[PDB]
Amino acid sequence: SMRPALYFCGSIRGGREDRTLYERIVSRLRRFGTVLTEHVAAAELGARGEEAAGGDRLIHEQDLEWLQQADVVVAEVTQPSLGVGYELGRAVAFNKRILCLFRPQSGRVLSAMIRGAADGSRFQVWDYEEGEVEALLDRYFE
Amino acid sequence: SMRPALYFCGSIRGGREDRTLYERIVSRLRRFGTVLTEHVAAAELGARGEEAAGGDRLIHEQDLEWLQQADVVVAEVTQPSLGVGYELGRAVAFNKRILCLFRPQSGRVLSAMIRGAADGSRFQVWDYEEGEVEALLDRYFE
Ligand SMILES: Nc1ncnc2c(CN3C[C@H](COP(=O)(O)O)[C@@H](O)C3)c[nH]c12
Ligand SMILES: Nc1ncnc2c(CN3C[C@H](COP(=O)(O)O)[C@@H](O)C3)c[nH]c12
Repeated sequence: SMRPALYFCGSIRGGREDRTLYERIVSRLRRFGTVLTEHVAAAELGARGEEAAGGDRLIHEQDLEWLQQADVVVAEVTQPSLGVGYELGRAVAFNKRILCLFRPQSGRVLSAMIRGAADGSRFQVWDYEEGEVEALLDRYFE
Repeated sequence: SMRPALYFCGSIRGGREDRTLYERIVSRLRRFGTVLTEHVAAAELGARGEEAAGGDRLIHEQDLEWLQQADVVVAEVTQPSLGVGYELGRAVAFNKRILCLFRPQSGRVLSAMIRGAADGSRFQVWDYEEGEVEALLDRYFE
């Protein structure tokens, strides 16, 4: 590809509390590649609306196509989410380069299944504070 | 094996709101096989305590051994959880028999990545109300 393919994960039906931060992360990711999930992140129809359209199977299948295309999977894992975890599980089995970003100031303890999936190279989990997200992404993609 | 191996998924670090229901589900699952995750579900040390022991990598690796042994993976997916989603993602890639149980009375809309993973046979997602969980499990394992 002429540009790296990037897949961004962040809670949607798990809760939209961090939606604005995800947009900030995706904006910085665009400096480093094409973000395949960019335009379906907002879920403008609402969860009930998407369910009512009967589109969840297409959401699963299309997102799994993008996940396999991805050169890097980037996940913000502060807000617990079934879909984010599922994307990470599929991505590990696809042997993907994976970066998870977690905010300790949330007061949560991150899932042991995500923290313990890390090997410090191909699956990396970084703690961070919100103000330094651009600097960390620059470091990861340099 | 002389008994089926069962792997039960339910939120822990995502939140313990449904812990009592999980115990009820696991008690009924014991009628149908060995529940490999039974005795580590309570997390008595606490999330901070387990993290402080440095045990998250062992939690990941040991649970992945049980997940591959499992004849059936049963997940209660009402409470959003990274670990539950991750277990389901790994289980799909292992081509596991999977049953997810979701309570619409939660007022949540279930993750499209879980609802849309279903194919109605090997990956099944059932809506239910809490009082009928034993009857549904009897039906699934009959
Ligand atoms: N408009 C939309 N509606 C539902 N799902 C998606 C997705 C797929 N994944 C879900 C995951 C959060 O998972 P969850 O929804 O369980 O919190 C995110 O990383 C992206 C993209 N756009 C979507
Ligand atoms: N004592 C313990 N501490 C941490 N993890 C585990 C597990 C492994 N999975 C995690 C998943 C919830 O995931 P999450 O913690 O992200 O909500 C559950 O289905 C079981 C068993 N015992 C544990």
